[PDB]
Amino acid sequence: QITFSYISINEGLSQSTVFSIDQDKRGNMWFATYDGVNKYDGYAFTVYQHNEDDPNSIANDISRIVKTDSQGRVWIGTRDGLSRYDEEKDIFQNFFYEKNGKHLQVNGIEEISPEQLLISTPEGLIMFDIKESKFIDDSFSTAMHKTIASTLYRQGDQIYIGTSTDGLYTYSITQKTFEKVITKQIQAILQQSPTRIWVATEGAGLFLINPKTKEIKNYLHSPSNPKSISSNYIRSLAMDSQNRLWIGTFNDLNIYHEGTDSFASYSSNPVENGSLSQRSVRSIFMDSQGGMWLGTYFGGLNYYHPIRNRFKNIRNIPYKNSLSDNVVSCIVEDKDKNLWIGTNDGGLNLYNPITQRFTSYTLQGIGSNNIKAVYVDEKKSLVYIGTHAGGLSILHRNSGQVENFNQRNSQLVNENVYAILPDGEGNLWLGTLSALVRFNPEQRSFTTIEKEKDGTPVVSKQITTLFRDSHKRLWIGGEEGLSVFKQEGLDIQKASILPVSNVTKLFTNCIYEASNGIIWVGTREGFYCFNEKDKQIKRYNTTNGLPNNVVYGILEDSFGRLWLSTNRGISCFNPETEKFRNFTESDGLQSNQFNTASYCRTSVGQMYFGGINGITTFRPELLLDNPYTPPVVITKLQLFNKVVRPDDETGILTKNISETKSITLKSWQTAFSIEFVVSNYISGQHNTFAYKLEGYDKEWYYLTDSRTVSYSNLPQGTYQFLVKAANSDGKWNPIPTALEIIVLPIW
Amino acid sequence: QITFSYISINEGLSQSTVFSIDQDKRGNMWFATYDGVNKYDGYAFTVYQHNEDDPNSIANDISRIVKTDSQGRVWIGTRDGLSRYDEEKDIFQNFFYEKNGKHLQVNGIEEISPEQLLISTPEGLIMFDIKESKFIDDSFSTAMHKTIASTLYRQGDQIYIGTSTDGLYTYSITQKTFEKVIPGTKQIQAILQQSPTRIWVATEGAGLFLINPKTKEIKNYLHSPSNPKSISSNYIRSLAMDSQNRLWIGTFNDLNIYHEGTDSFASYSSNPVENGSLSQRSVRSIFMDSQGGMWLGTYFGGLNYYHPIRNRFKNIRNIPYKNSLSDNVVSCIVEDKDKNLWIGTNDGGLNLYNPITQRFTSYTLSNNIKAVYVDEKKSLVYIGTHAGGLSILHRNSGQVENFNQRNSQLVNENVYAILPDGEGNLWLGTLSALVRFNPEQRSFTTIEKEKDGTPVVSKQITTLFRDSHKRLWIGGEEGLSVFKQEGLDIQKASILPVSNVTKLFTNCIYEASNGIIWVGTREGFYCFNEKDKQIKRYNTTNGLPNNVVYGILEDSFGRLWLSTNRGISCFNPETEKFRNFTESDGLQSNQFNTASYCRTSVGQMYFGGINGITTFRPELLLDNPYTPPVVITKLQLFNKVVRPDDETGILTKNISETKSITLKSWQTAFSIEFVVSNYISGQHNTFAYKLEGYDKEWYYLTDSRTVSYSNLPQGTYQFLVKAANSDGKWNPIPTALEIIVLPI
Repeated sequence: QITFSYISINEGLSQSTVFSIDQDKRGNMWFATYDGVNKYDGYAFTVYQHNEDDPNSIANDISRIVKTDSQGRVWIGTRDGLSRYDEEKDIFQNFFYEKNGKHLQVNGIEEISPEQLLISTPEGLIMFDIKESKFIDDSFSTAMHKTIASTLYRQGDQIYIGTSTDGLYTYSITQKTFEKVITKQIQAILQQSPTRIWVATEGAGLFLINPKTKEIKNYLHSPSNPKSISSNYIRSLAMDSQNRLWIGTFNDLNIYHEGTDSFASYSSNPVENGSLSQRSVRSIFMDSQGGMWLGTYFGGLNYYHPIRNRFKNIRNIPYKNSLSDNVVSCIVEDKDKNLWIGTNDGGLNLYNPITQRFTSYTLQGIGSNNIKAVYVDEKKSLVYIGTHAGGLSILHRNSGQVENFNQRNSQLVNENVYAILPDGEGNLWLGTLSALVRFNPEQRSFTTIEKEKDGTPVVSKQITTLFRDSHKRLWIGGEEGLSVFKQEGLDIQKASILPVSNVTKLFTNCIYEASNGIIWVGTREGFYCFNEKDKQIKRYNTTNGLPNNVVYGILEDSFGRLWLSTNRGISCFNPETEKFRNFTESDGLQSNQFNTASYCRTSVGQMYFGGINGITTFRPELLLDNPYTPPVVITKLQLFNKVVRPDDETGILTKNISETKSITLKSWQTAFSIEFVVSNYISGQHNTFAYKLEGYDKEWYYLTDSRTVSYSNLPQGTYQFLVKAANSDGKWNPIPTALEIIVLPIW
Repeated sequence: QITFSYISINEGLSQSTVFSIDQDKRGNMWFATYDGVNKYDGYAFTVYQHNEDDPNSIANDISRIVKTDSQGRVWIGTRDGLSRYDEEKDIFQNFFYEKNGKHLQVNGIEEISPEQLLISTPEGLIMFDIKESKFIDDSFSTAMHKTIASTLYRQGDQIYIGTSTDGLYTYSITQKTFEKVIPGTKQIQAILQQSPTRIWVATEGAGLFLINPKTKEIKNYLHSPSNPKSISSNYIRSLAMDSQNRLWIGTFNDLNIYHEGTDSFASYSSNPVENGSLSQRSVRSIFMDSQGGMWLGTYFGGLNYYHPIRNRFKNIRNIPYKNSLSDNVVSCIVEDKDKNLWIGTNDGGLNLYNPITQRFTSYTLSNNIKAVYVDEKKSLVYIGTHAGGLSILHRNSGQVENFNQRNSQLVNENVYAILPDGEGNLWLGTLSALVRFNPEQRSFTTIEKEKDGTPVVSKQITTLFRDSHKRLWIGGEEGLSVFKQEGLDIQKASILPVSNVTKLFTNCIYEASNGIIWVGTREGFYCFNEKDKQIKRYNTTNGLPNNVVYGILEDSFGRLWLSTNRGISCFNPETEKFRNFTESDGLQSNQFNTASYCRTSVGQMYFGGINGITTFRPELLLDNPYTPPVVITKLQLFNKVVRPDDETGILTKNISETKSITLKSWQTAFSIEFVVSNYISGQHNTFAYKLEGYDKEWYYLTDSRTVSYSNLPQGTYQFLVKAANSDGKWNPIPTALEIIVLPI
């Protein structure tokens, strides 16, 4: 159930290789790449590169490791040494360790104490005393000092030290002992519990140690077994927020499953959307929200969060067993809990949701590939298929053979069958584009219905939809409107049970009878309910909160809420409060554009809605909203359209705007602008900002497409610029970020 | 040479089906969809939809035609009739035609005269009097009036009229003669005149017809399953000429472009695995904009967009299960003496591109190729890999020799560079040493000392280069050295002055045609003039887009082309002008790759990166010549949008049409949004603006399009704004809005 969004070169990442990931106290992500150190806030990258002129720039562009210490300070190991990010002045301090006239590279950083770091270089281990900004190389024992460490990892009073050739070691921070814990290079170390430490090796697979018993288990690759790890070359490990171990290999991501003692694989396939961007996973990190970030070598970052996977999409996968075409029409569940899915170009798909197996039925053979209706005759093991420009096909499910009926080999008046409903007497009603037709399977005959029982002509309208209500009445809908009929034997007879209303003439897409007996009709001009008790009708459209007036399908969840598909996503409607909660493509839907007849609710409550880009599925009742509402950070101040920097000529900032509580503007400093941001990775860039310059603005104002506000020629006084943010599920951070602005008088 | 950009739901298009495309005099594109009329200005969509509460809203969301007339007024045909976009009041007027109780649909619109439209409905042809705002159904001949038109196309005095069953008619506006042009039956979907002796007619099932109405003779092009150079389908929905006199043909299953001479059709198809292919099989509409940009509207895939200038850079990438580069992460590219390209990759092995057959073929072999050298005499390709040693591909047999630490004398199995020594052997640049490989003896000799006895320190080697004086240049992580060869011995040539560039991490070396040597590093690049022993350094502070310079090629004009981590730069060493290009201009990516550059002997350039190879001839590159005027799209006051004839009293006409506004004393805080509609450059434009009479100077914007002003002094001002295209060309005539700020 695991799919990824992508953050890489096109989104602003400096270079495609991410060696190491961490996060600071403001929620920014930090990415150590092979060309610059990247700071990322969910909207924009700040790339830190070396400049021979600026000694305050990062020492080298080749970064190897980023580490946040326990006080939220960000440290970088580069080719040239150790760098501290100065969040106050938004620059770097660079520190250098010379041995034999060369500056050593810093491959690792761990916290010995709050003001002491453990540093690893290619030529040994040393210490950085932070209070003094100095390297100390004589503090550890000879054996420890000389150790070439490939990875470093702290748990409590211990720091585990992986070597390249000499196995695993532990240093007690308190006791200062250095002892071998238990030949191939140790790439990553993780403690999951006090009875389980995980060790990832360069070619010897994944090890699990119990440091209490001192007993070990090794998991190696087996090609004969598809639930073993993907490779013995394992580079990174991280726990997620649901107690699952994520294993980054040279070839695939592996997630360890506790129950079976087995492994799930996840692979890079360029053609498969939401798959890993690249097969080789170099870095894995869990952010403060529980989002997982997987760094590859040539494919940037891949992001995952379970909340972002509450809507699951089923789509074509070229050259794999998958949905045959992404433009989907009807979806009908059979008695075996399989799904029969119509497509516009791909034929009929049979889908086993447990197995994930697809089968298709297509032309040359069902006689068209553009499917509009499906009815499953369960007694006779037949599937009846209605197509556009093709007619009626009968799939015999045992043999696989298909009977085709059209205008050239049968008495069927119109080959455009959009609806199929059994009539109750052993026959089927076909909704065609020019008539209602009875198909008798015993006689293989087609009969067009021209008269009612009383001889009232049925005017040749186009039938898009047929529906059978609990009272056994036939609802015939199309573009020309809606009409309801009673059946007297093989005749039909108008049932005058609707009032006189304009809703009878509306373009009609779908009809649905709710559990409480209410009938709901989807149209191009919103949707409406009809209660037969009082014959009252109430219509709802975009002015009532529906996101778009084209309603293709209506399904009902277990709370009696209606779920509606439209040209702008899916809406959840509560008929009792008459409130809407709307979702869009940015929330995970297949597209904003959904499609005709493309809706199904399984016997068990799973909901399926199809569109132009495949099918979205979810369980309405299990849906969760993003609970995270992080603070807004102010990211940029400008005076007269020039960026304002700490300690520059304006005299306005002595710190980065992000760390600033108050700015004072002199009389001539009259026009300025403020850029802000929120770092909510579950929501991405779909947050809503509210702002108000208290003392000037008369009310709050909203922003969704921009993150910048400009003011000009404010009168003298103190103002407080305030800004909050709502996540993509409309939940507000209730506590605003504030920046005081003192506008000085002339005198 | 044809690929598309996409404009659909994700970009703001209301619904995926575009029936009809047009453009107004402001440069906005218009699109009739199956749910809303759509106006698009290059940066944002305005969607116009039906509101039963607003009678100034469009009459129906189901729209079918959009037509801009001779005076730039936009008309819409919808399910409920004819609508006019009122550009002055930013609203719609809706008009209706009743027959037998139903309101009739408008399927076609055409201009008879500046105030008279030809309207086509399912039940016949009628006229719309623009002056009177009224339909006139009694002014055509019966024959014309009762005709069911499927398409309408004006050329000069004539309005051609395709029918559903009865062929192509022609109506003369002066004569008022309606007569059959040529005496199929299948419906005529589109008409198009290429010359006065060439009318093209698309049909629903009878294929494509070419008529010569002066000789009254026809030719029928049909679909042949055997011949792929025949027309792609017999169901043709849309026709349009581009600016290079080519006919574009929209069918049910593909785009076809007629090739005049060869009398045949190149097909372009929808392939989800292929970057830049048509978004969807069925092309329903085609329209050329005033720039020559071609817009293709599909049924389920929105719009596809093409302009030759947006294909000035060609991208060679892997296509699954079609013949192509086998892997997108590319390393070195090398031309051989038969003009083939050998292309190393990270995972996909060694690719051979044979520009004679235009085919790729690939060879498997640790897999990551860092160096390639071709010995034409013996038909061998020598391959150096990270981790895998030296391999030899024997071309005659397909057999591959491998030399590594287990089966050979090779010290270091990391071979990053290969170059002949001039004596029959190869130099190998490896991560620890310079090694000589002797193919006859299959021996590897580490070179650890000079003829002097002086140690050769050179380590972590990335690149070997032979200059025109036959000297060997050795570059790597630790720096750069130069050596003179004396038989089998090497000897240091102290020709470089005392400089920190000696110790730079070095990527490439190239000797320009004028003999100056150019070196690419990780701290920019530099040149070396040996005459003067002078070195000049350049980096980002001088205009270089990024400091990692992977490779340097030279065009016919002596300009250098540099590949980096942020695109490619054209650098003129005479003036020191950098001209930079990025992914947004069509490049494979901003990130290019090590060793991965090659200029063919005919002048073609190739640069490789993480997403394929970008190729182009500098000499045939063209810049965007179009610099449209900026249009002012939105005036806001206290963050509420002002509209024509509202409570504020500021605007009687759309802000787009307004030459002057007047602000009263309490109306003190307002903002101005603008746009430029330059479809070649997309959203990569630069705005310059100045409120003349208030602003200290001109200000520039590249990521926003709005300016705010507040508490301006009593007075009269001119807000001026102009725009530059992606390629830096400015419109010199700014757009002006007068603002009069009243006193208290």
